[PDB]
Amino acid sequence: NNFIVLDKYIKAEPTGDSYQSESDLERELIQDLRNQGYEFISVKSQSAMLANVREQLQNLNGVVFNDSEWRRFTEQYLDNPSDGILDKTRKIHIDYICDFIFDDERLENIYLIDKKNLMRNKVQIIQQRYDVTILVNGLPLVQIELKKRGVAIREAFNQIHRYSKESFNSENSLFKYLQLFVISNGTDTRYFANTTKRDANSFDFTMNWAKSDNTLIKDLKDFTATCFQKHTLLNVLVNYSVFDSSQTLLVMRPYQIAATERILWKIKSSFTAKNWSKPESGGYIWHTTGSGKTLTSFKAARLATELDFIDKVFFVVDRKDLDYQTMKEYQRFSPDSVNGSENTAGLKRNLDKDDNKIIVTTIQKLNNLMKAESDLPVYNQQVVFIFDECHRSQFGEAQKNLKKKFKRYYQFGFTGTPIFPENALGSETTASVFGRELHSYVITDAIRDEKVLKFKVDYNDVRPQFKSLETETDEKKLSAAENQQAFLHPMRIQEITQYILNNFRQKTHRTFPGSKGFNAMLAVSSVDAAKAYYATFKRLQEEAANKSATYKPLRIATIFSFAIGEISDETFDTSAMDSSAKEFLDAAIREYNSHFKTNFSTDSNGFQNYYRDLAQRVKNQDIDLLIVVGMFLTGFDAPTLNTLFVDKNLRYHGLMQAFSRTNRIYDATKTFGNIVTFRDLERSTIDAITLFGDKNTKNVVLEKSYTEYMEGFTDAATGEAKRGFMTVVSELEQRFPDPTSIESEKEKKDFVKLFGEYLRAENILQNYDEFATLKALQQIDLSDPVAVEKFKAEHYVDDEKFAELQTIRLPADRKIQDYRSAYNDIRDWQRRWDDVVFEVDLLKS
Ligand SMILES: Nc1ncnc2c1ncn2[C@@H]1O[C@H](COP(=O)(O)OP(=O)(O)OP(=O)(O)O)[C@@H](O)[C@H]1O
Ligand SMILES: [Mg+2]
Repeated sequence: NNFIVLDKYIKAEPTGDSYQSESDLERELIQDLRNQGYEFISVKSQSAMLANVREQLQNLNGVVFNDSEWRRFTEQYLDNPSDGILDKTRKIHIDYICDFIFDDERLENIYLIDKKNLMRNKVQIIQQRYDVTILVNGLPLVQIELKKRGVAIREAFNQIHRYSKESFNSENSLFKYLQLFVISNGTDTRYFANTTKRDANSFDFTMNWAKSDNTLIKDLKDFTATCFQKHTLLNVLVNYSVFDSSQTLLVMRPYQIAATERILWKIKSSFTAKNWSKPESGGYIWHTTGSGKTLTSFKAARLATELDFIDKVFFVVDRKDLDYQTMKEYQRFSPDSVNGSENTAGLKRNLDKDDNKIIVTTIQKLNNLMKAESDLPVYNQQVVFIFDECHRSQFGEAQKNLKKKFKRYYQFGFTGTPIFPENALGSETTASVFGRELHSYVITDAIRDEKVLKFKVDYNDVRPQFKSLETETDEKKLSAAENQQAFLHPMRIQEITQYILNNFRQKTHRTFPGSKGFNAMLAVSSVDAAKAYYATFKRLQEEAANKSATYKPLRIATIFSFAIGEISDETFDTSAMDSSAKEFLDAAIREYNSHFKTNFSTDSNGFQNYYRDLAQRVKNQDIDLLIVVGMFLTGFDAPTLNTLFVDKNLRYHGLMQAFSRTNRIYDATKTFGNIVTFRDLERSTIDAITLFGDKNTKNVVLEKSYTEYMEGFTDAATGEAKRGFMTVVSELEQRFPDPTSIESEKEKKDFVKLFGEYLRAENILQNYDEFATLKALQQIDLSDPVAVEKFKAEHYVDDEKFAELQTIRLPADRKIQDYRSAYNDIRDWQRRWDDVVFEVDLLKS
């Protein structure tokens, strides 16, 4: 099998020589790479480098340039001056073959890399800031930054990589070819992709290499022995990196790679055994929701097409999970054939295509196809299925005619929430359908690796009158409760909507003006609910428009089309909807059109276009709040969406998938996803988490209490003590009255450590309603208690709670700015102590 993500790996042993300075780490890095087959050469210039490339490409392609021809190949294809990192990257991954016309007029195909036979490519290393650069056919595709042992790797990542887009001179030109960065202090080694567009991911996207059980490989020697094994490295560079329709480069994380290669080997081995068309031919990957199932599964599909014996590879997704970006991606492969309709024509067309393998479609369309068409030639062909998270509504019938009509097949599935006998619900189980579990990356592991955010979950109890309904467990009483007499009661909706309007900005980190921040979804129970909330938001927002011309409204959109508490599949056919809803939808689409200057109508085509454009605008924050029923709750990917407002009954897999809309990692600003619920989901939340996990999993997944973060607590998984906000406040007032107290070195560093804690803690506490109330109390009184009474009604606080809140002592507003200016004055001096990490992202706001 030759897997590059190891099942077992025996930890290496230190040479006893000094491992402290960058010189040490570099010495042994070069030594190790050299032992693993990387030739150390000396390149002191862009010219020496170019000459080396000439040798390697000539060697590789079996050809010889003259100086003229070579100058031309350099100026046009290889080192073209107009090209940036993006262009170089497209040349590495998409078009690596230059069709070159020699001076004698013949055509040769000049390869940058041999992707069929990987080990033919020449790998070698040069050195420098301490850096070791890994050259593939002379081209610098990898770079290793080395810092000393006591250096905080995050600050070192802050340093370059966000400090900013450092120019590219004429002599460093070839280094625009860099695909992959690896940074290490020897204790910890993290790798990550080179950013093309001028965006530049945060530290949260960096990752340690790992084994198939997802246990980390942290230290440079072991990282080297594994990731930098030439076979491993080249595979990461060539096969397990992705360059997509957004022109963004992504390196796959270890778990994604392991799952993928295990799928591929499963296909190969089952084929040579003639073991096709059985559950033992395929498998399922259990990758926790939001860990990249879609990236990975489609990458596996594209890779499974590279098997000589496979005629067709189906990549099928649930039309429910389609969004603007993912549709854009699939357009390049199966044009106009991936959407929310039932039509099979596009599928039939892609199916008959000379020189093609990949067939991207929806489980709906696949189902309809296999229903209606029994004579297809693809049926007797050698076929692979990759099912990305379409396990339910149309899946049963789909599987039925699958096993019926497909004679030679290997079928696989990805899910974050598997089907177990417990939650079976009429559907065959995941294990039953796909057979063995080939790999897993489970939520606790994902949280541990910080590749998925945790949740903060609270039932908002402001509503004594409606609380009986909001806590109701019986299934039949909830169905009956949809009406203006109970759940859709005007006062309930008014009060809730008022809450969302009041606390939107606080939740989304939009509070501080001159800060970008996040946005939200509201997920509701029914079409009428959506209709009511959209109605009520518009009214309440036009009311406060009169109260003030300093009132800045939120942009609100909605989308719904004709539907336990599981999530119902909505059709994309808006002809099914009753006249009331279609009237309301049309109106909102008209408002939407006039606002965004779009032309969308409500016929299925116009609605589909509405769906696409909506997704893009919610993703980029042109929409502040998306009110929804069953849409964009399962596969929608929006790293800037941090808060989900919930008036709905969500259970089990539906629960997780809905909440997981906020689970995407972004930077130190977005600490966890915010879930705010106007029905009580506590027991359902815990049920759901425990379903995929154990009794303890909920302690990892759910964020801690307000009191804990104020007074401190002890993290169970780490074992570490996380000091509370008031102990930080206390220690700031005590140890650093300031600015006089700044002075000596140690008293500076200690202040940076402490104020780091401060900024993190306060940022975390923004999301707590208690803390919002506490901070809002800091303006208020002296004279007219019109605001004092206004403060009580808005934050739902009585005279009892109000009494002690006076006593809680926070630092003066001026003192926070003294602290902040001091923090900057230190960090800047530092740019002109290895232990420390400044919070730049938290600072910037
Ligand atoms: N290796 C990677 N490097 C950088 N970013 C990644 C990587 N893998 C995934 N992501 C990002 O994480 C986000 C979520 O990925 P994706 O939607 O593919 O996950 P998912 O498991 O399908 O989520 P869901 O369970 O909600 O459908 C995407 O924006 C994706 O770009
Ligand atoms: Mg997905």
